[PDB]
Amino acid sequence: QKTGILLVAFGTSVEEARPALDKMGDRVRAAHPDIPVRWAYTAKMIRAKLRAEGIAAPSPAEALAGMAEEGFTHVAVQSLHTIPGEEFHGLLETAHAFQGLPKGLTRVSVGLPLIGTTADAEAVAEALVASLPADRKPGEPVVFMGHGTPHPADICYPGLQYYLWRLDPDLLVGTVEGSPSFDNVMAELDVRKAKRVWLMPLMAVAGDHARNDMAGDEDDSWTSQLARRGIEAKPVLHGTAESDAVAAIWLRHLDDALARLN
Amino acid sequence: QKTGILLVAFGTSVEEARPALDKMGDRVRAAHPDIPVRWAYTAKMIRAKLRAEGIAAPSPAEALAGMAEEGFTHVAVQSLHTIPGEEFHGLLETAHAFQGLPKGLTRVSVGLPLIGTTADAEAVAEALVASLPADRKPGEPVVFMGHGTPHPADICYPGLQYYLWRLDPDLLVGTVEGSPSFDNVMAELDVRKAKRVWLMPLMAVAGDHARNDMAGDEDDSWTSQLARRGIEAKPVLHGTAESDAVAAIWLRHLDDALARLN
Amino acid sequence: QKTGILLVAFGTSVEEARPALDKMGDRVRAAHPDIPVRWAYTAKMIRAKLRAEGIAAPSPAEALAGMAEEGFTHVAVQSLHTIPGEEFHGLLETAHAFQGLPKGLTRVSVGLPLIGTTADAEAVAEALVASLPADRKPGEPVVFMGHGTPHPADICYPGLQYYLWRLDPDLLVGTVEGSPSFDNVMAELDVRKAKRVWLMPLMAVAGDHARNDMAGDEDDSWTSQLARRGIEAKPVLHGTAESDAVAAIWLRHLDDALARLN
Amino acid sequence: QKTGILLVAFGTSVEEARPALDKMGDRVRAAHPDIPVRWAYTAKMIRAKLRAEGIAAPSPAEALAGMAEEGFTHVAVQSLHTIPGEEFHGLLETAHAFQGLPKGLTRVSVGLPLIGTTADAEAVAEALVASLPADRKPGEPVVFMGHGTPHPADICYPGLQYYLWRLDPDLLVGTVEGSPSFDNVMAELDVRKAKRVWLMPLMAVAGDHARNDMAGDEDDSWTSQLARRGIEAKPVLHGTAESDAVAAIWLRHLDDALARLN
Ligand code: HEM
Ligand code: HEM
Ligand SMILES: [Cl-]
Ligand SMILES: [Cl-]
Ligand SMILES: [Cl-]
Ligand SMILES: [Cl-]
Ligand code: NA
Ligand code: NA
Ligand code: NA
Ligand code: NA
Repeated sequence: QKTGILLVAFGTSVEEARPALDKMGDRVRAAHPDIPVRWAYTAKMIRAKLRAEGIAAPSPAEALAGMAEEGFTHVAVQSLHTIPGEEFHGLLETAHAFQGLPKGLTRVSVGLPLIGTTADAEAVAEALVASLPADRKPGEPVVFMGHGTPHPADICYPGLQYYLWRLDPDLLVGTVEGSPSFDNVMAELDVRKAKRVWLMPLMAVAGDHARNDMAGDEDDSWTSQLARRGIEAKPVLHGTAESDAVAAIWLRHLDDALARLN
Repeated sequence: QKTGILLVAFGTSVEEARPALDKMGDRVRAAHPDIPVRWAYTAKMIRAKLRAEGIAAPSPAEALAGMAEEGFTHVAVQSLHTIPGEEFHGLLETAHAFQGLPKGLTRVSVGLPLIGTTADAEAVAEALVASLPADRKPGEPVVFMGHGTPHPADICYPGLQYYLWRLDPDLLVGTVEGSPSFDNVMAELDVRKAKRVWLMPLMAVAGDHARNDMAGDEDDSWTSQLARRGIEAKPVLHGTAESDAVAAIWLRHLDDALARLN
Repeated sequence: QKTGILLVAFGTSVEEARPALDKMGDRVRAAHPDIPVRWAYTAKMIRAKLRAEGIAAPSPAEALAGMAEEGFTHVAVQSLHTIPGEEFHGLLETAHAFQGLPKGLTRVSVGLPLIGTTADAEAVAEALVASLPADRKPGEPVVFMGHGTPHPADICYPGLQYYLWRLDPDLLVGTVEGSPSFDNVMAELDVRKAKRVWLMPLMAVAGDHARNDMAGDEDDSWTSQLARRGIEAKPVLHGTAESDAVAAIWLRHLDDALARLN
Repeated sequence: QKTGILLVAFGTSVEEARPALDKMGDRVRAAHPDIPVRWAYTAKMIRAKLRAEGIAAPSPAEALAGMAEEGFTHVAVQSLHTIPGEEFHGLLETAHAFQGLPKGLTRVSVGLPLIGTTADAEAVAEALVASLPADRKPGEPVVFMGHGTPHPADICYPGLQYYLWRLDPDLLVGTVEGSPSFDNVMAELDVRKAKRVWLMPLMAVAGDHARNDMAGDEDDSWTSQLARRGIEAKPVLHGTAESDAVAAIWLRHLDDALARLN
C-alpha cells in the first residue's frame, strides 16, 4: 500500500510564469510531508514545448503509467484548473481509466478544480478580493481574465461574476474565448465611466493568455483596447496560484481527494 | 438498424402536473414523426409512486434494457432536466453503460439538459422572459424557483441569474436546496421594496416543489414568507415545459443528440 | 444492503426440457435459503419464444435493471453455461456494466461456467462418468454432445476430452458447431468398431440440439448417421443439470461468486 | 491518422534468449514495412531486471501512453503470449482502457495469443511438429513445456495435447504450474518405456523456465528427474518464436488485429 499525489496543471513553458507552480508544489509538500508528489500537464502543446527545452513533461497518462510502475497503489490527482471544463473532464476520464487495471493502481481519486461547488465559487470570490493589489483604490474596476471554453462549464464564469458582485459591484469577469466576452466587459466599464482599470488573470499561472491576450503590445490585447478608449489599464501578471487565499481552495480539494482514497 | 428516442424527465406523480410531459411528447413526435419515442424517469421515489398507481414508470436502465430487447440499435436519450447535475450525470453514465453491450444497443447518445452551454443559458433567459404571464407589469419582480443541488452544476443558477439581469434587473433566481437561497432572494426583494412579486418554477414540470415549497399554505412556503413581509405573491403553477420558447431548447438538444448517432 | 442471486441459463422453450432448470432453482434455494433468487436467459431467440407463450423471460440486462429497482445492492450472477464462451463473456460484460451505476447495484459478481479451471474440467469429467446410465456396459462408447463455438473457449471441448480419456478411453466429446466435430467422433468410433454407442448432452438442458441434432428422426441427426453405419445408438435426453454430481460444480462456482461480493 | 503496432511479449532478461524477440521484430517489419513497431513487456519482474541493466522496458500502459504522445491514433497490440490467460486478459483490459481517451488513441485492437481458436490450436500442433529437431527419431517422445496457470485458459494445454496426439501419439504437453503436470508427463513416459525424450519450450522465448525448470543442473529440473529414471533427456533451448511455422500464427493474428482498426 503506497499513496501518492499527482498535481496536474494546464502547464506553462514561460520561465517567468513557472515558479508559481513550484510554489504550489511547496504548499502541497508542507501540507502532506510524508506523501510523494509527482507532476503532469494537460496541454499537449505545452508538453511539446517543455520537451523541446529538454524538460520532462509527462501527460496525465504517462505520469500515472510511471507511478503504477513505481508501485503506487492509491493516487490523489489534483487538478490546478479553474473550472470543471474539457481539460478537467479529460483528466477525470484518464484517471479513472487507470484505476483497477490488472497489477496497476488500486484507486485513483481526482480533486475538484478551483470553481467546484457554489460554496467554492463564493470562497473563490472572497479569495480574489483578498488577493487584489494594495494600490487598487475603492471604485477602480478589476477585470478577472478567464480562458473561457465552449464546454458547458463555461457557465462557471458568469456564476463567479454573480458572487463577485455580491462583494463589490466594480469587480468584473471576462474571458478570451467564452462568456462574458471582452466586449461585454467594455460595455460594463463604459457604464461605470471608469478611468483606471486593473486586469488580473483568473488562471493558476500567468501564461501566454495573461501576457499576450491581456497585456500584450499588440492592438488586440485587452490593455491596448483599453488605452484606445482613454482608460489607464493596470495589468497584474501573476496567476491565482500565487495567492495564499486562492491556493487554500485547491489544497482543501486535495484533502478531499486524499480522503476519498480510503 | 433501428433508431429510437428515450425522453427522460425527473418525473411527477401529480396529475395536474403530468399533462405538461405529454405536451413534450407531442412536440417530439411532431418534430420526428418516424422515430419511436419511449419514456423513463430519474427519480426513484416518483417511479415508486407511479407504480403504486398502476402506471408503468421505467428507470433509464429498465427502459434501455427493454429497448435493446425490441431490437433498437441507436438511441438518443434526451434529458428534460434543467442543469447537468447529479441526475443528469447519472443518466449519462447509465446511457453509456448500455452502449456497445454484446447483442444490445450499438450507440446511445445523450441530449444536454436545458442550461447546457453559456449560449443555452442566454437562450433560456430569453425564453423565460417570453414565457412571463401577460399580467406581470414592468418593474414587478419575478423569482424563478430552481431545485438547487450540492453538485458542482448548482453554479448554473447564479450563471443564469447573470443572463437574466442582462435582460431585466428585476428577474431573480432562487433555489430550494442550493444557491442563490430564498433568503438571498428576499434580500434582493427588500432592496427593491417590491410590493407584488411573481413566482415561476424553473423546472420542466410544476411538481411538489412548485406546489408546496413555492406556493403551499404552510408557513415555510415562499408565498407564505412573502405574505408575512407584506408582499402580494403571485405564484404561477406551470413548469417551463409548457412554454414553446423554453421547449425549443430541449428540442434543439435532441436534434444534436440524434445527429451524434451517425 | 441486500444480496440477491441471478441464475442465467442459455434457456429452453421446450416444456419437457424446462423442469431441469426448476431443479437447479430448488438446489440453489436449498443451499442459500435466505437469499432471493431471480432468473434470466442469454439466448435472444429463446426469450422471444417464451414471451410468445405468455411467460416472462428477462435478458440479463432486464433482470439486473429490475433487481436494482427492487433495492438489491449485491448480486451474484451464476452462469449455467458449459464453457466461458461468447455467451458467458457477454454476460460478464453486462453484469459489470451494472455495477457501480449511480443509485443502482453496488457489486455484481459472476460465477464461472461449468468448465472453469483445469481443476473444474477434471471434476466435470468425474461427474459425467458418475452420471452415465446404469445400463451402459463397460467398453460401450459414450459421446458427449457440446454446442461448440467459433469463440476461443471452444478449446474447452478438446481439453475435456483429455480429462475424460484419463478415466475411460471410450468416452468421447463431439460438438455440433466446433471441434471435435461429429465426423471426428465417427472416426473415433470406427477405430473402436463399436456396435452400441450412448449419446448424452453436455449442456445444462436437453433443448433443440439434444432433441434434433443429436437424436432427431431426420437423416442428419447423430442417431440417424450412426444407424446408417450399423451402430445401435442410445440417446439419453437429459441435460447435465439433472445430475447431482455435475450440478455441484455450478453450486461451488455460485458459492465462490457470493464470497466475491464481500 | 497514424497507425502503429505494439508487440508485447512476456519478456526475458537473459541475453541468450532475447535475440529470438528481435527475430520476431524483423518478421513484423518485413510484413508491414510502412507501419512503426514499438515493444512492451508484461512481466513486472522482467521490466525491473531490464531497467536495472540500463535498458528501456515499458509496460503496456507506459508504451501506449508514449505512443499517444507521439500522435498515433490507431494501434494494433499483438500478444506474443501462448494462451489467453491472466497476462493476455490484463493486456486486453489495459489496451481497451486507452482507447477513446480524450485527445489520445482512437482505436486500440489486440491480436490473439498463439492458441486462440481450436483452428489455431490445430495449426500450432502442426507447426510444433514442423519445428522438431531433425535428430529426433520416430517414436522418441517430445515433451512441450508450457508455463501453466491457475487462470481458466490453462485448459489450452490439455486442448493442445488433444491436437498433438492426432498427429503423433508420442508428443506430450506438460506445464510447470498447471495441468498436465510434470508428474502426469512422467506417467505418460513410463507407459511408453521411452529411453530418449526431447524437451522443447512451448513459450515464445526460452527464458528462466526453459533454462532452469526444464533443463537446469538442479535435482528438481525436468532433465535431472528424467536422468534419475534412466532416460536420456535431450533439451532444446530455443523458444517457439524461433520457428517460422509457429511465428506465422502470431503474424496472422496481427494481420487480423490490423484489419480490426478499420
Ligand atoms: C459545472 C460543472 C459541470 C458541468 C457543467 C458538467 C457537464 C458535463 C458534460 C457536458 C459532460 C459530457 C462529457 C463532456 O462533454 O465533457 C459531463 C460528463 C461527465 N462528468 Fe461532468 N460536469 C460538471 C462537473 C463535474 C464534476 C466536478 C465531476 C467529477 C465528479 C463530473 C463527472 C463527470 C463524469 C464522470 C462524466 C462522464 C459521463 C459518462 O459516463 O459518459 N462532472 N459533465
Ligand atoms: C478458456 C477460458 C477463456 C478464454 C479462452 C478467454 C478468451 C477471451 C477472449 C478471446 C476475449 C476477447 C473478447 C471475446 O472475444 O470474448 C476475452 C475477453 C475477456 N475475458 Fe476472457 N477468456 C476465458 C475465460 C475468462 C473468464 C473465466 C473470465 C472471468 C474472469 C474472463 C474475463 C474476461 C474479460 C473481463 C474480458 C474483456 C476484455 C476487455 O477488457 O476488453 N475470461 N477473453
Ligand atoms: Cl500588493
Ligand atoms: Cl399569460
Ligand atoms: Cl440410470
Ligand atoms: Cl534441427
Ligand atoms: Na480560467
Ligand atoms: Na431546476
Ligand atoms: Na455445451
Ligand atoms: Na506457455
